Amino acid sequence: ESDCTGSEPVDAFQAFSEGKEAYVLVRSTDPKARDCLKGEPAGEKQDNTLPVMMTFKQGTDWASTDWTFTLDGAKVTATLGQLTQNREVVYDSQSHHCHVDKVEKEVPDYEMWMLDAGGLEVEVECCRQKLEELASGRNQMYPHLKDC
Amino acid sequence: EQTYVISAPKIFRVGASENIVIQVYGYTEAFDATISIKSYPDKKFSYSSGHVHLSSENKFQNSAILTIQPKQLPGGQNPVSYVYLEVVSKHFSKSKRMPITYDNGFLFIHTDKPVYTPDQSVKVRVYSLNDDLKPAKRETVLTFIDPEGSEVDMVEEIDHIGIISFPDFKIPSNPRYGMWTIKAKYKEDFSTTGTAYFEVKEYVLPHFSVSIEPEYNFIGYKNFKNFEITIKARYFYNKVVTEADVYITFGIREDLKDDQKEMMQTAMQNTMLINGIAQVTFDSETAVKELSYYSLEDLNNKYLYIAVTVIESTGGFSEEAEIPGIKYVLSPYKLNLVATPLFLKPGIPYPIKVQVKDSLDQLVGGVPVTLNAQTIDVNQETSDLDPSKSVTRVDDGVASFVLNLPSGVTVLEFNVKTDAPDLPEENQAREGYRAIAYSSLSQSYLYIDWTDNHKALLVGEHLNIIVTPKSPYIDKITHYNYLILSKGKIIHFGTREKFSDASYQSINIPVTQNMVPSSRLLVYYIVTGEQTAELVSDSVWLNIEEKCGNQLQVHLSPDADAYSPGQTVSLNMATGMDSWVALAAVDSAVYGLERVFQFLEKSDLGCGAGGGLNNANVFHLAGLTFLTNANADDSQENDEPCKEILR
Amino acid sequence: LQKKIEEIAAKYKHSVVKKCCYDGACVNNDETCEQRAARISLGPRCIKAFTECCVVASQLRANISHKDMQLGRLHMKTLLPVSKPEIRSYFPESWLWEVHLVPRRKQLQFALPDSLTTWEIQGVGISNTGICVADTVKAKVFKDVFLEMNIPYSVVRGEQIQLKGTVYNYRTSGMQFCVKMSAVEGICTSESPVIKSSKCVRQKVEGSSSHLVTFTVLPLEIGLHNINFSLETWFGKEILVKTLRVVPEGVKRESYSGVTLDPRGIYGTISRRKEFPYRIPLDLVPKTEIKRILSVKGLLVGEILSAVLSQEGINILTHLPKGSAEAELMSVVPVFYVFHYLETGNHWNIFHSDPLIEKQKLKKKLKEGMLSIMSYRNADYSYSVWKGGSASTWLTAFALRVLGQVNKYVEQNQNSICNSLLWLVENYQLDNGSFKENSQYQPIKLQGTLPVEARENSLYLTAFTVIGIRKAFDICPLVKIDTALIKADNFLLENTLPAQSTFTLAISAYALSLGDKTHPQFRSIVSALKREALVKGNPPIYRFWKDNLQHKDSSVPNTGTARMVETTAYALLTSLNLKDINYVNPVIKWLSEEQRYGGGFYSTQDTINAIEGLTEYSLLVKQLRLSMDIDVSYKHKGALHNYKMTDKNFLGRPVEVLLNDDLIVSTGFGSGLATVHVTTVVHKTSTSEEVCSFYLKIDTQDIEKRIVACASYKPSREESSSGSSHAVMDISLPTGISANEEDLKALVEGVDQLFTDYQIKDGHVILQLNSIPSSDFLCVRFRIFELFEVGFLSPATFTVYEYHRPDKQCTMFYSTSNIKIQKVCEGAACKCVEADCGQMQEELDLTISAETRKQTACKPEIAYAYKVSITSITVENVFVKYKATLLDIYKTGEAVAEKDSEITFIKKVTCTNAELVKGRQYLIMGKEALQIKYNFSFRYIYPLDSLTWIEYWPRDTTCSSCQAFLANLDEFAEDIFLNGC
Amino acid sequence: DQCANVTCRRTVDNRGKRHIDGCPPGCLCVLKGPDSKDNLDGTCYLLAT
Ligand SMILES: *[C@@H]1O[C@H](CO)[C@@H](O[C@@H]2O[C@H](CO)[C@@H](O)[C@H](O)[C@H]2NC(C)=O)[C@H](O)[C@H]1NC(C)=O
Repeated sequence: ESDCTGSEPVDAFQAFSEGKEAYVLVRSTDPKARDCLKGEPAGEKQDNTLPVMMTFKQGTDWASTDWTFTLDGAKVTATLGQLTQNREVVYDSQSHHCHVDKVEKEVPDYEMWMLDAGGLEVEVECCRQKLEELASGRNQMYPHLKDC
Repeated sequence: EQTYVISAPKIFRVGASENIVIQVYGYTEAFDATISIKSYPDKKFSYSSGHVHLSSENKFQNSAILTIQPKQLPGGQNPVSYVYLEVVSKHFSKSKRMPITYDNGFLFIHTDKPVYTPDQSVKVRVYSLNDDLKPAKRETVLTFIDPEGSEVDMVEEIDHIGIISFPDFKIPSNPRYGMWTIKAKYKEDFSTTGTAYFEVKEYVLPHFSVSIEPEYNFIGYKNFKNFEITIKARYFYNKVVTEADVYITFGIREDLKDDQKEMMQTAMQNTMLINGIAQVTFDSETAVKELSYYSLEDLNNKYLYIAVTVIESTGGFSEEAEIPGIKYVLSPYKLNLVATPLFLKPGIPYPIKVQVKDSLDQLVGGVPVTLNAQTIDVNQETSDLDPSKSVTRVDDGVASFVLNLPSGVTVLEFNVKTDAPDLPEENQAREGYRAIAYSSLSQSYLYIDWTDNHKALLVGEHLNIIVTPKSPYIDKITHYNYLILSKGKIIHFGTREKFSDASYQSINIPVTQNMVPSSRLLVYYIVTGEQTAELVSDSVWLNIEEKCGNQLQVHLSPDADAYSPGQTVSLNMATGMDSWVALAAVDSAVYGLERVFQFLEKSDLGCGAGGGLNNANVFHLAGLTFLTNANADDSQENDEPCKEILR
Repeated sequence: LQKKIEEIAAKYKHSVVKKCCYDGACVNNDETCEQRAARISLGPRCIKAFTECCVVASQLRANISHKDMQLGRLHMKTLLPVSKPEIRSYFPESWLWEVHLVPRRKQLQFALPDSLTTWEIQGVGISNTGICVADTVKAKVFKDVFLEMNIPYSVVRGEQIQLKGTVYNYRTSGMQFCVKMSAVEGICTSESPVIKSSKCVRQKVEGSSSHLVTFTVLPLEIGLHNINFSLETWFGKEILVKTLRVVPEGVKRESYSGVTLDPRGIYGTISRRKEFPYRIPLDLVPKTEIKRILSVKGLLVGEILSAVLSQEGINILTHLPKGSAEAELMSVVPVFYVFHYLETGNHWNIFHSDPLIEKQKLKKKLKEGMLSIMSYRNADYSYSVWKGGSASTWLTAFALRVLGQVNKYVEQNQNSICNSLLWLVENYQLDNGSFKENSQYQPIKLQGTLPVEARENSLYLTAFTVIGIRKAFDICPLVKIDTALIKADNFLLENTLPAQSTFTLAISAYALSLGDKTHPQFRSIVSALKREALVKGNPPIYRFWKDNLQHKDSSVPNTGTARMVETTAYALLTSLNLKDINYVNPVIKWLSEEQRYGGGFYSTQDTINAIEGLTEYSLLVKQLRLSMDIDVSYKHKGALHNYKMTDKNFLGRPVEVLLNDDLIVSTGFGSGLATVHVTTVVHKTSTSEEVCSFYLKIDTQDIEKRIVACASYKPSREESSSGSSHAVMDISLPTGISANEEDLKALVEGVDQLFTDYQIKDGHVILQLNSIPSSDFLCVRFRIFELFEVGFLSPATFTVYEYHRPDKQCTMFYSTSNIKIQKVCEGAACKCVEADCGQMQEELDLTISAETRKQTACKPEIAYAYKVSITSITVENVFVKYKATLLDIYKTGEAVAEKDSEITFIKKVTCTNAELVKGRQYLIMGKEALQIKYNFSFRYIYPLDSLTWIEYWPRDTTCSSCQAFLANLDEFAEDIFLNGC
Repeated sequence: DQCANVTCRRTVDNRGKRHIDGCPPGCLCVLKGPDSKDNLDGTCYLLAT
């Protein structure tokens, strides 16, 4: 119900709650999506870059890797050491409770992130509709349902 | 001339085994009689009945025990109030309307302590006896009423042995403070109630201890101008309070039950507590010139309330104390008659035994007593008797008098006073009394008395009673008849041969355990001839030692004036027969209580020391109704039991 | 002067309103008569009587004498008051209350209780021969010479306490004696053990008196420590066993973590493992252990089951004080819901013993709880929030709810319930169907302007009263109160939307859910409530509600509050009444994990409604078989333990987690649904990083010492200036400080009361209040006195908070002693203060032999050891923090710190010989450290205790002979890292 | 209408039982005052179905 049009134009920093909140991966078309993937700010906003700590679980072992995000409007160039990853937030809920990322590769994957603290259910459902539209029938992974 | 006398309790008690006596006279041939309790007024239903045989072997006297079963009575809207007592035989058939009560037995509520503080647990059990003083074994309902009149808990329990243990009542952490009431009742059949009280008070930590010690427990004429009061105070670490400020307010109080009091803002004297002790003197006369009163003739039996506030000087802390009331006493003595019915028998010396007690209701000895009397005969001619004087026997407290009055006297207005060598005339004890002559149309009177009553009758001894009748038709009386009652039941009855070679004759009565703690004796003879048979009767009240049927005794081994904490000790219980025993161990300081033998003889339907205005009144004041073909003229509306008169 | 008061008393001797004159004349040197009468509510006549007697009493008290004042207190204090039942002495519980079959003779032996009491033994025989009251026999248990000691409730570590006692001699003759103290390890005494318990110094007690006893001690270790006291006399020797409770410094703070175990994923996603990480909080008091308890219970209702069935206590809301009738009802809430579960689901076989006896016990405890509220009931069957206060519509409704639910298992007095319901509907229901409150009790603070706040509060009260009436209607089904229910239901239907808060929307939705569930407007309200739902996960693992509306506040809370749990509970119960089973599972999971060890939640209302939600859900769904192998183990440490949970036992006792490692609770393939709660208790030195919803200030003054504690409410966003709701002012008293209870009584007992209830519990003065103002400060003022002497007095805390919103709070430290300075401790009488803290080395001491500096460093006990330079000094509460720079690292046993990184040191402020100067270098070697996560990086803090070797280290070489000093210093510094001992 | 305004009453027969009357059928008696007094008076309330 309602209209799912929210946050126009899409700003990544706004979609990340200006680096004040942590977000969890709830849907992803990536078959290798890390279980219980959570991203939380690891530092202050210096220039266009921003430190982001990524926690996830392999088997029964919790792991954390440090990353740096380079934000340019809606685009995000994430990197750790030599590994680089290009993303673009293609949708952001009206209250910045959830957003839909598009990761670039030969077969571009689509992801849905939401506040670890929780989000307004109607907006969470709107992000879910956007992700189902972008995925267009592809198999979805649910990284948060992995006994986190 | 042939007569019959049926004796029953004044009132029938539902569920009680009521003993009905039948005594017939003039019959030489044996015959049977049916005594019956039936429904009123139709006699359609028979609550119970019994057959009694009357013969020479039987001396033509017999007894039958009837019982009104509770289940045989309807319930609720139109409950039974009356039943019919009926006697039927070959010779006669007579009935009478008898009232019934649904009060049967006794319910004693026993709580471990009388005062509780929050979070404490009240231990409570009920002792339940039936009308015959035996374990009732009836299921019992307890109700708890808080100081605001609310029924806040109810619990019922069945009774197996006569001792009913209830679960403990937990006092709430923040309860309604004040006077709580416990009400016991039976779940079925009966209207018996029991009642107990216990207070719930808020604990407040005291700073020090304050004690008030008056000069005496009573205020007489000697201390009406000065009454010494000593106020002490000490810290709870066993040291005397060095300096403090003492404020004392005085009031006049009507009775100790009512918390109302009239203060006296004139005697608010203030003093200093030094080294633990302070003292003041209260001028009663001067202070009671306020609030009217003025004289010592007033204030009598009223109380002096004392309030003291002590303010310790170092820490400024304050603690209060009070004496609830000191009774003002106008006379050191109180007078009361003992074993002297207020009824005259024309021709018989009339005895008066006065008794002197102090402010503690203790028999005072060596107290001279002066007796005055006015007499009124049938001609209304008043006569002032010559005063007599006795001295109180110090062995029994008794001061005895014997009075010889003219045969024509009808009313005796006698007054007794104390004659103490150190008391003013106001401070003497005085009591007035009126005695009316027994009325008989044949000038026929009976007077009984048993040697004498000191000491009290001990179970196992013997009661040597003297039976003196005064009448014409004397030497034609065949026999004497007697009924012995105790605790509202006719326990004995019979007949003794009259010796033609004396005026009086001793009837011997073995005093038994059935007669504890009190009994009543009714003796009567039948005047016969022409006109109509007449019953000439008299009765006496027998005070008997309070002796248990199954005596209980508890002892502590080892016996010592004081014990040490945690000491292992043995308690030895000994009873005459196999008996249940309910034990309790309470901190005596809670008492700063119950007596069963006195509350038990409320079932005695008799009143006074015996006697009566006529035969019917003699039977009535002894707690008896009777059925007779002889004259039965009684007073008006005489259906309820007598009420003990107060003065 | 006497006549000027005789007229007053005579004027109000028989006035109906007489006390208002009385407590008007009471002394109040802090407020004028008009300020005191401004709080009077009992009506207009009382204000004028109060004002008159207040003004006249104040005029007469000018230049009075103590005798005149006291005589005036005599005139007033007698004619106007009535009486109050109270007692100054305690009477111990009676004993031997038993019945025996006595076969003519029976002896029974026992032990007399430990008490000084004149006991009275009474026997009553019952037999077929009647009743026999035996002669009462006396038994006086008495001790003529005995010692007693007064040990305080708690003592803060480091405080020097004077323990006072008394020896009593009731003999008429004086005697010699000596008391000695038993030295325990943690308790530091100035003298030393001889052979090992103190010394016997012979004194004499005079006959029939007492003698004082004093022992000064200084606790160095936290916890309960046994101390014995021996009294010796020429006639014997007595030992008095005692216990001293030593408490840490700072504030206690308690956090909670919850996890639900669903191994087969019946109610949601599978949940077999969970890791509770060990994280050291920021301002943790040094050398204090982080305590944390682990509770694993069998069902969703398992925590409440364990709370009720285990009789070691227990209140599920111990952090909230007693006093209000609400507390007395909440005392019966858990027992009721346990009974409701056991009876409705027929689960009495859980008991291994006789279930009938257990049902008996719970029924009795339910009744016992039920009498507790009788005190708060008035003659007209209304209920008052505060004993003796005015009747409250709100509390009467709540009592009707709890009683109405309990009536199912313990039948209630129908006539009483009828009178209470009718008191509600006949007097305090308006024409529009709403209910109005009679008293000034404000249970909740709502947003909006004064008119909007009025609408909101009216809606809330109407829904609350409706819930109560519905819950108790079957006891007294009158047409009159059903009509009342219709009118109120209509008010709710027309006035709920548009909503002003998710809270009132939820409670209105639940109240209407108790009636006709087919009305269209009710369905609209339920839809609006669903629209506000928050979810964690997609598909959602959790579903909960925030009490603020989305269009007013879009931020999502990070931790739960009482309003959050209460809104979620109302919504859950509304959904259960609609049989909406697909929607509640994530809600049930959220409420279950928000629960707390003990069964309760944040405040009272959220607790009762959440317990009802969990219980009703547990009875509505199929009871699964319970069978798990639950293993709790540390990650990098040994396995703690494991237990097999079945329906036989699943309320197992908790277990304390001592080791400083991360915890792991795991289970294999199982059947059932268990709950795992962890309560972390820490002690913190500061409160600055906490949100304060009250301005606080507190001081001690000298009077012509008195505590003055003031608070003022900080309204939230869109909240009016009307002030807070039901509030609590909890003032911890310092060790050995005692409060004047008369001053507190005088502040609540009168018609001009400033506070509505007071109590003194465990060293705390707890006052309660209808409302704390926003416009101005409100101050409690009460005198204090020193009970026993205390040195190095640790500060105490002053906390005020909303009773129904404990999250709206403010905690502040204060001390009753001004005492500074702390320059030095002078020689001996000193080893106890300087016992457990570091001693600085002698400055430029050349006798330290370089090998003793290395052997001390290479000690396996010494964890870290390196050379630093101090940058800043700071004094925080009871401790001193030194900011230093890490120069050269010489040893690292445990975690590592970076070179030239910032390192913090901490020493107890009460330590002088470790005085460090800013800017100077020092060699510091010691044990242990604290690893904190500040901002986004690590930080290490090192305590300065005993066996911490510190030495001043100049950088240059112009220290005359200390040139050689630095030579050997640099000798050790060179040898340590080239060897690796 | 019926039990609109008729007083009701609670009383004690000679057996100790409590009985209520004054109340027409299909209604309930509501009694004011301390529940421990045997003699109480109140009014009738119409009761429902
Ligand atoms: C304090 O007194 C208690 C009681 O005497 C002591 O406890 C006893 O200690 C002895 C050994 O010293 C044990 O054999 C007993 O079993 C203990 N009894 C109990 C009930 O625990 C205690 O040791 C004393 N404490 C000190 C510090 O002296």
